[PDB]
Amino acid sequence: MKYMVYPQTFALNADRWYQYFTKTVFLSGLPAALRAVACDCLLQEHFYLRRRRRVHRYEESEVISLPFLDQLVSTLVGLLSPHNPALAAAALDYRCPVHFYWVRGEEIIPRGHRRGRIDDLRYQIDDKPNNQIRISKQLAEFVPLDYSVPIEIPTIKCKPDKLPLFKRQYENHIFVGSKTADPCCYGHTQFHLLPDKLRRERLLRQNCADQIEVVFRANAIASLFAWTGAQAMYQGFWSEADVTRPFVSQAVITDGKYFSFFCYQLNTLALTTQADQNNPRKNICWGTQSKPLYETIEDNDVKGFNDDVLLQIVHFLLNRPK
Amino acid sequence: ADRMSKWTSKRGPRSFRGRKGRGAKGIGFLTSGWRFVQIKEMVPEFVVPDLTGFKLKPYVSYLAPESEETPLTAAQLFSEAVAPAIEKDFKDGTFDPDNLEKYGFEPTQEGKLFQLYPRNFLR
Amino acid sequence: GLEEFFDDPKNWGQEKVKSGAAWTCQQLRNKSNEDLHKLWYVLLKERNMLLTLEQEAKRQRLPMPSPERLDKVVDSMDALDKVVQEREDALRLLQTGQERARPGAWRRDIFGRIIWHKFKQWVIPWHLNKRYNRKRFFALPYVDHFLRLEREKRARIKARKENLERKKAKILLKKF
Amino acid sequence: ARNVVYPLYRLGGPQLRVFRTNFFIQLVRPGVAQPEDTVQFRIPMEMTRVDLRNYLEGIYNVPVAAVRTRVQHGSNKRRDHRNVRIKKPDYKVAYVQLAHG
Amino acid sequence: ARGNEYQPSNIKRKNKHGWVRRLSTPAGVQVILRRMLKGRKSLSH
Amino acid sequence: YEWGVRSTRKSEPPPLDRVYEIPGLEPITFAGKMHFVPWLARPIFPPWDRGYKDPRFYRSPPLHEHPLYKDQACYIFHHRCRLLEGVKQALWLTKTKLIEGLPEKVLSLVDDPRNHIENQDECVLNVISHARLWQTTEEIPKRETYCPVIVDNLIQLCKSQILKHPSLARRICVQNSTFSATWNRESLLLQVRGSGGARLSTKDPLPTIASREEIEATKNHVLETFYPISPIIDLHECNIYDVKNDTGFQEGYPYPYPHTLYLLDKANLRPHRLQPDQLRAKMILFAFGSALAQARLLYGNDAKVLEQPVVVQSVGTDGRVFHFLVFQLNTTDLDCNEGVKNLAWVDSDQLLYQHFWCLPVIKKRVVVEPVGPVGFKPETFRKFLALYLHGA
RNA sequence: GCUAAACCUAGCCCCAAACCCACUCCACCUUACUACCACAACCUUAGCCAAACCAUUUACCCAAAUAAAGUAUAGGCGAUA
RNA sequence: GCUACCUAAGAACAGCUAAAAGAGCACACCCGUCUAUGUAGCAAAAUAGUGGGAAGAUUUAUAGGUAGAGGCGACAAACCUA
RNA sequence: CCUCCGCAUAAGCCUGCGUCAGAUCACUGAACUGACAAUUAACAGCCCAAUAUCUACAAUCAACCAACAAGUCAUUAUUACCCUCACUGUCAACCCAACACAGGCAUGCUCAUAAGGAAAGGUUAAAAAAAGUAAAAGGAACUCGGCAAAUCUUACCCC
Ligand SMILES: [Mg+2]
Ligand SMILES: [Mg+2]
Ligand SMILES: [Mg+2]
Ligand SMILES: [Mg+2]
Ligand SMILES: [Mg+2]
Ligand SMILES: [Mg+2]
Ligand SMILES: [Mg+2]
Ligand SMILES: [Mg+2]
Ligand SMILES: [Mg+2]
Ligand SMILES: [Mg+2]
Ligand SMILES: [Mg+2]
Ligand SMILES: [Mg+2]
Ligand SMILES: [Mg+2]
Ligand SMILES: [Mg+2]
Ligand SMILES: [Mg+2]
Ligand SMILES: [Mg+2]
Ligand SMILES: [Mg+2]
Ligand SMILES: [Mg+2]
Repeated sequence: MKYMVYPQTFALNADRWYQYFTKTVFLSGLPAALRAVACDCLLQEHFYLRRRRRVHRYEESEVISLPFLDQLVSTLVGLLSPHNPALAAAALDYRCPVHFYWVRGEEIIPRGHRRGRIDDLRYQIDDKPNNQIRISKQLAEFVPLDYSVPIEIPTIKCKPDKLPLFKRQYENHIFVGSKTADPCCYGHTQFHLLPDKLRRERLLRQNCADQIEVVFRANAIASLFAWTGAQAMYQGFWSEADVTRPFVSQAVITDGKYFSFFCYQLNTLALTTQADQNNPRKNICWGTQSKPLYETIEDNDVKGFNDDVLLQIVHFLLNRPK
Repeated sequence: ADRMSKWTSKRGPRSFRGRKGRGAKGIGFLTSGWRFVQIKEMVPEFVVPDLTGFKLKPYVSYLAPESEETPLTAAQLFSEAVAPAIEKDFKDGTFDPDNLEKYGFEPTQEGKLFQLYPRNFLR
Repeated sequence: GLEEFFDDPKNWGQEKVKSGAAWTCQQLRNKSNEDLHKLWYVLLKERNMLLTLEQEAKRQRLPMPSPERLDKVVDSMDALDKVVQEREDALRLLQTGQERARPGAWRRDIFGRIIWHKFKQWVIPWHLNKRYNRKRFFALPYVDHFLRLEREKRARIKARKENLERKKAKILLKKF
Repeated sequence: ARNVVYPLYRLGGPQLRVFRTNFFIQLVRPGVAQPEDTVQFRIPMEMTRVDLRNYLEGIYNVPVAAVRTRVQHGSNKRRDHRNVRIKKPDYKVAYVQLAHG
Repeated sequence: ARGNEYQPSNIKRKNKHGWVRRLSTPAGVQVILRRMLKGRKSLSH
Repeated sequence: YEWGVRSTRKSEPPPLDRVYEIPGLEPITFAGKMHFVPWLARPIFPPWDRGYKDPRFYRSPPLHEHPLYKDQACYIFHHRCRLLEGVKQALWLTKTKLIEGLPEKVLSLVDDPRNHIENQDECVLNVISHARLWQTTEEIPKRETYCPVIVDNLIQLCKSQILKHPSLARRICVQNSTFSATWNRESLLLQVRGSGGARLSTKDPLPTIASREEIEATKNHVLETFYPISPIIDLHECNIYDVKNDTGFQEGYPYPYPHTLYLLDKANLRPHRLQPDQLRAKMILFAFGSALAQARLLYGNDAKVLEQPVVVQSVGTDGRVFHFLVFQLNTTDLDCNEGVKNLAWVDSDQLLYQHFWCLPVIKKRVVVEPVGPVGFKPETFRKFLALYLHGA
């Protein structure tokens, strides 16, 4: 029996809890004709391409927003291929699953025939990001290992169950987006699109207006830990034999209008109680607030295109292994 | 092999456990791919007043004198609502056996938002 | 706020709380229509406080401070509901002359007994309703004998009751 | 409101309302350690989480973020002198996560 | 070995000896009627 | 012999109560007490209409009552159509002559060693292995999983040549786009409704392959005919339709030109997958449809021989076998068989790899064949790249 | 000296008299006790048993107690009716 | 709801030899040859060992059907709630 | 020291070794009585506007080959169509066999365990009884019969 960790979550204040499970310190901040191609993809989905069957408001995220994000990634990567030779050779996946399975902490079974025995907590995270870019050579770290930070890991008083989280038993999976035999094992960038259930106007409908940023943050931490976690395992590292270099990846999370950016460094897989006992080393996640790409779209133009948001997409793509 | 216990949604196989419920009044419908559509209008809205500057409290002073219990009937309601208007209009020639609707009577309940029979409101 | 699920902290665990008398039906009839509606929420909040207080005593394995309060509150609201009900009922008589708010009919079930069948609301008319037409609102002949036996049974029980009444009076005469 | 016939709705109908609501609530101390925002309630069976949200924010002005329910089964094990089962009644449990922290 | 002839299921129990099964035929109706006259508390499964 | 046995049909309603016949009186029915009883007569109810509209419970008009209903029958060719005669039928309808093999212009593109990508063979084999083995968690991926992913990766691979060729910056590939194109052949009304993703969109139209001399030479050739098969077989025969020529885009769309149509057969079952001949037919009609739609947009609704032809090309695949088509629409006057004919170059049954082993074959504890693709040939990728690099 | 023993009253039976209950709110013929969507009922009782077997046959409520009278009559003219 | 038979929609069968099969050896599974124990027993038919089949006329979960003047039956007068 | 068992789902059951207080093969206690707690949906159940119209080509790594018993899975046209996450299952040592019964019991993962368990209340070393291990010389002489233990053979006959 393992907990099923959902990257995209409706749990209140789920960022705090996810930090506990992954032993992650969250840090605020980071460690041309592209505008033309960017806005053209927006206009393609929203306006230019005409729809036989009328678009329902529940279906809009899957039929408008999702193919847009498909399009933007594929164009930008091709266009920036002359700038960055890594992205030329890089493999990109559409809706490929990513799995990670780790153990953190212990419990004593409260009831039953096994009551009062020691058991460990298992956590399984299964995620299907909209887009991801894989590379043959690892990206360079942001900060070294043993990079001490004066910020404490959040601790949860009660059971992990009290945040709505549920135990189920199935196949334990480690997976980077492809099997082991594929040479492109290392991770560049992930693009996520939030479900229509976790939309901001719905979250304004419930009193939880302060949780919009939690959703973005929670998605990043979990999915990135999972992705880097998995990559480290493909290099033979695990709980007992911890990592000898940092493993880094970066993520772009959107709702189709608002964009967030995150960088993750995995420093440790020593999460098991025995391994964790004496280890000051921590995983680090950087991130920033969601910013609107565009104010609105009326007919044939986008109002108030914010360029800096588009460039932050460029700056992430421009990162190359040294 | 039990007959005497109350039958509940806890009790059947998988399909059975889905179908039955407790007493709760449903608030929408289901569509393709088991998507639940909520209707805002099907959801009861609590019509709750303003309580500021309100003198009445939930208990009563014992100092209050006792009075004889007399329930409400249609006869006395007519006497203290409609009857004074009728008799006042009987003094002059304004009263009429036709178009007595002026006194508050209605021929039909069909148009009304709050229909008395059959009742169409909650409490 | 959430705080008003509990009473004034000053009277927490006081063994005794001095409380007023329950509202009378007469008192509530004098009260306005709108004012009854307002009073009714005042009584609502009060009930919930006392109900949570009941449960907390039960948990701590302690006696409640003044348990009779709950009874008073309940009675008041019973009274209020009755008063309001009366007004609606009166108005129905004056407007439609219908004694019952919900429509229904005397019907004959399959067990051959007479029932007051209450109607439900439907979108479609009755002849088109498959589920409704499944119901049998009549008794076939085989039922009549059972009706006989049932009647006979009722009579027996009654006869037995009568006898015992008489017998009891007799012994009560010999002793006095 | 409970134990009353709810009037049917057809498209473009009037908004359904209650004026006096049969539902009565207890706020109860949880038996298990909880998050600080979470509060527990015993609730009528026929009540929904939608209803409880509206109930709390309507009457008590309590801003709520999240509500989850479950149906607790009372034991039918106990027996009397006549060897007949005594049923402890089933009740509904609502957990409410408050908003604004 | 015998004795475990009863291999229980809710679906089968209800479809064989339920209220709806009872009322379905006139014979079954009379079965209900009998139990009502005797004063059974379980009229059917 | 009529179909549908008597028992299965809805039972004939029981004969009417004899009381109804007698002209003097009206029967006593159980209408009054709102339920059936056996002893009173069966009432006859007036037909019922729900006064208000409810979306979930909606009944459509009879077919004559629809506004778009026409006596003249249009025949629609869509994605799920499967031609009986295959390419033979396709050609007839689109009024075309076929030529075996690709044009010489496109084959000259892969002539120079420069135009070849670095580590071509390594990359292509990696694509096959990623798509067909390494893709998902489970051991043997299914066709609907591997078929689009292999094409996606082959497009990516060609798209890496942006370094060498600046012209590739002037294209996009669009998903879930639709075209409609209508014409006549011997006064049969035909309409192609194109659905499916992977349309290659460019700012510039392709230049014409064939010369005007070639186009004039087509006149002497006669369209091949098949008997007693009608050329309209296996098309959705429709009475309710509207005539519209649509490119699938609003006016002033950047990248409005159809460079290439990519077509997939992501069907797991053999009967669900189209036959090779049938698929080539589908791409001919689709390529034609896309070319004719564009022609109608900027040259109007007149039937004429165009001064400058339109070129569209297409690739159809199952994930393993590839078909490549180049199409040239040079005429719009299609009503008569005789005259100028459209042009089609086709290469078929060009398969990228013969077989694939997900799991190693062991016979008597020794590996007969190791894991991987079997019988790979790169010349088919060259052709794929050749069609991509056309117009760049 | 243990185990025990002892009890009078719950109630019930047969009569007479008299023609009986069908019931706040909610739910209940679908898997009853589940708010909310296009078929239909009337149709000879048989048998045990008696006849010392068994085969035709063998009392069963029909609308005033008594008497007519176990009479007329019926019946393997016998049991019996 | 056992069992006999059927109907609908499923599920299971490792390893080794085989010209490749209602094949052979042999798990799980299904059955029950022979022996001993047990005989108010662990058990109103079991246990230990030894055996028969184990890709098929195979085994098995779920739902439905056939009813006693009868059903069902690779006929044993077999089975239809010990 | 043992493990052909375990963990999970389903099916079945219905609070049936959580806490606290009294109380009684074994504790003067607990799998007894009473009082108090608990199982939170993302898993699973619970679905779908209409009328026509479409649907020849198995599965087996589907490729080559090879069949026979011939096979689980597709639409299009037009009309109608804009609101959102409600309700229910979620515990345990547990079910069918009158029992805390050497019996019965579907699927997935682990094929020997990281999980789960304990054959001996204390002693003595009688007979008879059950299950083993070894046995000089002999090797069926036993017996209805090589039944059983062994050992791990050959040629036939009847059906
Ligand atoms: Mg069975
Ligand atoms: Mg005799
Ligand atoms: Mg005799
Ligand atoms: Mg058989
Ligand atoms: Mg065999
Ligand atoms: Mg064998
Ligand atoms: Mg025989
Ligand atoms: Mg015989
Ligand atoms: Mg729930
Ligand atoms: Mg779900
Ligand atoms: Mg252990
Ligand atoms: Mg022991
Ligand atoms: Mg002993
Ligand atoms: Mg001895
Ligand atoms: Mg010897
Ligand atoms: Mg001898
Ligand atoms: Mg001898
Ligand atoms: Mg032997």
